[PDB]
Amino acid sequence: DRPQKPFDKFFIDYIGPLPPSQGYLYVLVVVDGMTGFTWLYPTKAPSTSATVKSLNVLTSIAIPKVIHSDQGAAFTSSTFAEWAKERGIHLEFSTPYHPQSSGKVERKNSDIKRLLTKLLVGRPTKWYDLLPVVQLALNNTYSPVLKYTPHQLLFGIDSNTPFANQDTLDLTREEELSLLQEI
Amino acid sequence: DRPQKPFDKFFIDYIGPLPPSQGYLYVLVVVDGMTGFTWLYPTKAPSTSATVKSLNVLTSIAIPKVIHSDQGAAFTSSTFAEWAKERGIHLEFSTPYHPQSSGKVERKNSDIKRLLTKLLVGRPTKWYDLLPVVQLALNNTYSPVLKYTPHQLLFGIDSNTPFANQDTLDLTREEELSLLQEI
Amino acid sequence: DAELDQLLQGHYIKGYPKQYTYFLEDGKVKVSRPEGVKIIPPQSDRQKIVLQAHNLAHTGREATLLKIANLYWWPNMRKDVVKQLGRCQQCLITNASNKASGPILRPDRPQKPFDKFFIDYIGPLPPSQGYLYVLVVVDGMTGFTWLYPTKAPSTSATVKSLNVLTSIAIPKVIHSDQGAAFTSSTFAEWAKERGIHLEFSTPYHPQSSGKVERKNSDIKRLLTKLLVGRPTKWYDLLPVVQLALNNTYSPVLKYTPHQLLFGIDSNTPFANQDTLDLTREEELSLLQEIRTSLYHPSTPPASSRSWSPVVGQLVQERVARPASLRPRWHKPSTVLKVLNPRTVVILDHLGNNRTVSIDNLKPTSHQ
Amino acid sequence: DAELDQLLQGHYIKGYPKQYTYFLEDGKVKVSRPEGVKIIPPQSDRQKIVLQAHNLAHTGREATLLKIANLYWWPNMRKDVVKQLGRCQQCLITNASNKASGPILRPDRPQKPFDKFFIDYIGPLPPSQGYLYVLVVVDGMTGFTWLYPTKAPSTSATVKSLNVLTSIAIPKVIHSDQGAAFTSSTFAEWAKERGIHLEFSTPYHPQSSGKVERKNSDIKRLLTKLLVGRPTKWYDLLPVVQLALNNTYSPVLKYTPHQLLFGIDSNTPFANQDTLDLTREEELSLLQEIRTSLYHPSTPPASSRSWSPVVGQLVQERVARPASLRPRWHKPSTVLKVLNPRTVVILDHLGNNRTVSIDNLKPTSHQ
DNA sequence: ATTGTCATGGAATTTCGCA
DNA sequence: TGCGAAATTCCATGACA
DNA sequence: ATTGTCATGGAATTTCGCA
DNA sequence: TGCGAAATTCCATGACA
Ligand SMILES: Nc1c(C(=O)NCc2ccc(F)cc2F)c(=O)n(O)c2ncc(CCCCCO)cc12
Ligand SMILES: Nc1c(C(=O)NCc2ccc(F)cc2F)c(=O)n(O)c2ncc(CCCCCO)cc12
Ligand SMILES: [Mg+2]
Ligand SMILES: [Mg+2]
Ligand SMILES: [Mg+2]
Ligand SMILES: [Mg+2]
Ligand SMILES: [Zn+2]
Ligand SMILES: [Zn+2]
Repeated sequence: DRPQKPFDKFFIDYIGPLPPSQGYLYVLVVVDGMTGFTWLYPTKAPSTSATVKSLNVLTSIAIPKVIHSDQGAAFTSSTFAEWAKERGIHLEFSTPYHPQSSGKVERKNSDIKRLLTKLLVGRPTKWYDLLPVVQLALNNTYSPVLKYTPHQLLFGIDSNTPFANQDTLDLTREEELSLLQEI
Repeated sequence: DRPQKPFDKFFIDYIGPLPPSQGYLYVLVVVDGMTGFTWLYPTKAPSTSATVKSLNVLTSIAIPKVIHSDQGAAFTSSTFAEWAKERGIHLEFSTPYHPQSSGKVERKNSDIKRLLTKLLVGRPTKWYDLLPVVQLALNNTYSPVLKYTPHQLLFGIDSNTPFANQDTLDLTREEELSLLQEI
Repeated sequence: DAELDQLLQGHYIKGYPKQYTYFLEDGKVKVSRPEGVKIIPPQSDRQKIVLQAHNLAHTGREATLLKIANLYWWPNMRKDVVKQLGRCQQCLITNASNKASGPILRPDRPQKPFDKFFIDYIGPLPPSQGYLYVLVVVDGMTGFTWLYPTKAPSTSATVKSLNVLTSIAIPKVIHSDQGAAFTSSTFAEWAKERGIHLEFSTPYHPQSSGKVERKNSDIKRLLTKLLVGRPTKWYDLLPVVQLALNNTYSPVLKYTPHQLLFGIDSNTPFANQDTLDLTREEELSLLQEIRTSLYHPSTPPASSRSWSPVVGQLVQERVARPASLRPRWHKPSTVLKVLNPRTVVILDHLGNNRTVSIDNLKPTSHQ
Repeated sequence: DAELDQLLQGHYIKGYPKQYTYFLEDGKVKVSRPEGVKIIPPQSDRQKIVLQAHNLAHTGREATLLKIANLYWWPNMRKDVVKQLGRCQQCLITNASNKASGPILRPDRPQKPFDKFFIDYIGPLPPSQGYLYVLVVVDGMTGFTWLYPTKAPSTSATVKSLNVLTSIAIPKVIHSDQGAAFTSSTFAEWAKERGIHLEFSTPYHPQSSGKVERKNSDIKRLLTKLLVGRPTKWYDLLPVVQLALNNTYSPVLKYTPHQLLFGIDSNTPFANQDTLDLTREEELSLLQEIRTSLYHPSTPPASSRSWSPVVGQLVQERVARPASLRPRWHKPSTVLKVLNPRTVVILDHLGNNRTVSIDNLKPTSHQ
């Protein structure tokens, strides 16, 4: 078979609802399957409309051959199918209640959930401004399997913001106290 | 002696008062002594002020070495003397009650008086608009003594408006009837 | 199908070289070329392919072909590419030219004073005594210049000024640009009553009025110097500037405009006295010798990639005041007559006949 | 008197040639020269004479001398003329230069993507969804371009757009012109917090931002073509234009900005498939080979009459937005340091240090 | 303390297909 | 080892307020 | 049916003053 | 029939909205 390349397959999924941050409630996660590179777009709802608006931004930079998702309503709609057909994007769905992507992507989506949770606590309504630095951290994180970061695999260079101080990603015991107070 | 040249001597004099034509009552006559070329400037009064305004126009084209005039008040004033001194113009006056210029200039001033009179009658308040065509006629008039017109002696070329139809300059008997009616 | 059917079995078709093996795969005719495997589309698809590739970013010849060559190959691809570029209306009216105009003409200097006047307006200027503009009148032969301050660049103010000027002499021709004051019927009426032929520049080309335009530069340059460290009260300076420039030497001619018009200096500072012992008739004889022998430049060398107009050629006129995000060029038009190497008549985009400068034309690309 | 007294009796004085007879007439020392009889003024009068002749129309060297030579003669007249021209403040600040700048530099292309960004604003444009301007961000190495519509060319709108962009990567340097949005302290604060060095062009010299300026031309050219025969609704087209230009081939490079940034085409029409059998690591190895070997132009030949700056030279900076009838040049200033053949530091007319482009300087005439 | 750029289409040059 | 045609490269031109 | 122009100051060339 | 300096001519540069 042909070797795996960037833009061969984007994996998309929604995270939310979250505490409101400048009127936004959800986060559309897009992960490149080969490089692990991640894009994050905040939306007001997990709808076909908000998905198309966010992906119209991303697809003005690069168009994937395949978009993979679960059977969420926003992705199985015929509006989203017409949108993907106009751009030559093949849609690909996992079986209901059996979400399968890939080991590299599974662990990346795991990192995003825990990294959001760790920075949510203490400032739960201010995550909209932090999404840029979250992406930089995720995309300049050393891969155990491959030798390189997502940034290196996508652009073929070192980055001007390396994250050598690999944060623990676990919740400190004081963050459990303030997290157990709210929700 | 050195041969006579243009701009060696301007002869100036006032003609008026005349019937009002767009608020103007007098005419400042300027004649070049060598060529017979004539400039006509309408003024509201025979004052030093109106003389200086008219001659400021003419002296932005060419400055004479000498200005010759009678002992009129406008020309003998110290304001006009200061004006001529600033431009390097020597002032020259005829004896009172004995106006002497030159044969060429005397006959030219005669032509201007009679040519104005002939076109005044019938349209006495519309001479302001006719001063351009009056100058063209005077400056393209054949000289008996010299072979050439004032235009030819000044510019060294033929003119685009020659006046071959030399008008009689005398008053027809019907113009005497309408002239004897008014003034 | 038909052309490509004989190719698969092994017959020779003109344009398709023989030394490459043409096979079939995925229901498509392909070929193994040094760059890689390429699809050979049927003849009926190629126009659509060239169009799809061009319309991505409306790219030119090489940039469009580099797209097509990633997937496809067929004989003489650039011919089909160039055919589409010549039919794409948007590219023709939006793209810039890459051919320069032919070298400028240097029209013969008018033979006599008052043969040709050049007139133009300077302004608007800072208000001075309620005046905003200046009417500049330049004699073509001598360079002698008359200045008149006006409150608007109007036909009424032009007629009032030229009536004062034509007290001295009537000119044969008055040359102007196509500004509103000179193109009105009132101004043509004023000129016909006096036997003056009105001559107009080709539109949007002030080179053609270059004699008075260049004098406008000197007028403003002197006014600027005289007003340094002062409020810009220029109304009282116009007579000074007029007299100063008319008595200023042209280093290449060795004469002042006053000397070329009169043949003798008036009572100005540093007046020349070389002809003091000659009579006026001897002076005017030397003046006719001086006028005919004045230096005159010639056409410069053409730049290495210039174009010159041919009758029947497709050309496009430049849009005059193009709006934002709108094309800079009109639709193609045809050259009816070549008046000179730099001036032509064209059959306008509306249907009219229009006389234009070559600087406001580009030759339509791809014939 | 003293110098001219010995001349009349017949002694030799240096500068006054011997073969001409110097006589006295009207109380003035004269001389019979081939042009005619000329007055020799005493040394103490000559500066005043040169000044009177120059001030008539503030004329240059030859035009001023031709006035003086009508009446006067003395040894080395043009030296006294040139001395006055160098002291006339009005001529120095009003006259144009007649020496061209030295040939342009072609700075080395940035080695890596995100080493240097070039940013600039296009606008104002016709209103589209309440938006009037476009923020254009161009990567120096690749030419990859990001477009952002804004309602004003403000610092606030710049920060909002660049926060979205720097989600992808942080650049080392951001180059901009000295527009208000990029020179504010708010923008410097935003850049220092992210480790971004701000680099600014010399003032009033958009050549220095030429990479993004040239991209502005392509953006507007494509928008123009897409809007032919339609209302200018450009807001919805920015994503299309961005994608189209980033995937457009540069005929001289043989690559698209997308290919130089990623080393592989995404799912766009006519995507290149040459590296299909290579691994990504083999692909990125070929990408580093392609980036280093890109074509790079060199400095063109200097024009035959150019000037290059020397430390300590008197130069004058161009006035930025000169008012009507006001000089085009500042007063003379001194070159402190030569940063490169096209960029210098000068001791400003106010007293400050100022970094300027050579195109906005002229060398002061007559030393 | 900073610096011109590059798409475009005829023309010029090189390469190809065949012998 | 050489020809005619095609393909490629060259590069002046102009426009980014 | 119309068309570039010319002041400017360093550089290049010619002429001058003397032998 | 020749030299150094002065005088003259040459001409690229830029600006007339
Ligand atoms: N634009 C005009 C210029 C001008 O741009 N001058 C600068 C200039 C640029 C280049 C060059 F070589 C010389 C040169 F002087 C101008 O001088 N005049 O007088 C105008 N008079 C009127 C109209 C409005 C259009 C009228 C109909 C035109 O067909 C414009 C202009
Ligand atoms: N005038 C500006 C131009 C411009 O003229 N572009 C045309 C152009 C001309 C020539 C060339 F080679 C390229 C090129 F693009 C521009 O592009 N930008 O972005 C500006 N941005 C801001 C300000 C206002 C002054 C800010 C402080 C400047 O120091 C002006 C400009
Ligand atoms: Mg005009
Ligand atoms: Mg003009
Ligand atoms: Mg700008
Ligand atoms: Mg710009
Ligand atoms: Zn097109
Ligand atoms: Zn001066």
